[PDB]
Amino acid sequence: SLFELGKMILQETGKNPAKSYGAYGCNCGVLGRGKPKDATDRCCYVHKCCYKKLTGCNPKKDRYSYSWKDKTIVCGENNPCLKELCECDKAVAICLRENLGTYNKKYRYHLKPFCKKADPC
Amino acid sequence: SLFELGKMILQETGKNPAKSYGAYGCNCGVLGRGKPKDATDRCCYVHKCCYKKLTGCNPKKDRYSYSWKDKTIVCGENNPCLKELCECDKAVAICLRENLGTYNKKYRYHLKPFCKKADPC
Ligand SMILES: O=C(/C=C/c1ccc(O)c(O)c1)O[C@@H](C(=O)O)[C@@H](OC(=O)/C=C/c1ccc(O)c(O)c1)C(=O)O
Repeated sequence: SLFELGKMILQETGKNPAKSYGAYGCNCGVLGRGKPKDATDRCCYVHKCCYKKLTGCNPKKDRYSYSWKDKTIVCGENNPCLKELCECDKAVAICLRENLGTYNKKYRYHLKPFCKKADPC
Repeated sequence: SLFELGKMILQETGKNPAKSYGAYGCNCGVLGRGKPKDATDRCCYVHKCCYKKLTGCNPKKDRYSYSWKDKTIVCGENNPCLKELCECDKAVAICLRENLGTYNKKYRYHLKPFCKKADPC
C-alpha cells in the first residue's frame, strides 16, 4: 500500500515522499504515465509499468510486510502478488535515491496536458 | 477521472490543483478520509464520500465530457454513473473555490498521524 511505499521512499531518499514525489513530472503521482521528463520521473514510469503486471492484489490498498535490515529494504512475503508488489515499491525507492542528483523542483506540480503520450509498457 | 477533476479545479480556482490540493489536510489527496481540518479539507471529505457511493464506473480512471459554458461547469453525460461522477467533481471544484478565503498553507502536507478518524459518510 501507499503506507509501505511512502516509508520505503523516506528510508532510501530521506525525503518527504508526498512533497518530493506526490506530483513530479509526468509519472510520479496520480493517474497514468507520460513521456518521462528526467531520470527521477522515469523511475515512476517503470514503477507504474511494474504495477500493471500485478494480478490478484491491489497495489494502492493491500498491505505487506518488509523490514529495514543493514540499511536495505527486505521484503517479507511469500505470496507472489504481495512479494512482487513489495519489490516494485523497493525498486522505485532505490531508483529515486540513485537519481536524487538530477531532481529538479521545476518538475513539481507538472500539469498533465503538458505531457506527451507514454509508450506501451 | 483525475484529469477532468484537475481541469475543473483549475477552471474554478485558477490554482495548480496538485500544488494546492494534492496533499492538504486530512482529506485532499490520496490518503483516504479524516476529520477535516477546515472548510477546504471539508470539500475533499464530501468529495470522497461522493466517490464512495458511485456504482458502475471508476472515479479515478473513467474519463467523461463536460462543457465550460458561461463560466459554469456543465456535465455533458447521461450515463448515470458518469453523470454522478461529473457532479461530484464539479461540486468539489466549486467548493474549493468558495473556500479559498480560509485556505491555509500550513495544512499542506499535513501528517496522517495528526488526523483524526473521519465520521461515516
Ligand atoms: O484540457 C486541458 C487541460 C486539462 C487539465 C489541466 C490541468 C490539470 O491539473 C488536469 O488534470 C487537466 O487543456 C486542453 C483544453 O483546454 O481542452 C488544451 O488546452 C489548450 O489547447 C490551450 C491552448 C492555449 C492556451 C493558452 C494560450 O495562450 C494559447 O495560445 C493556446 C490542452 O492543453 O491540450
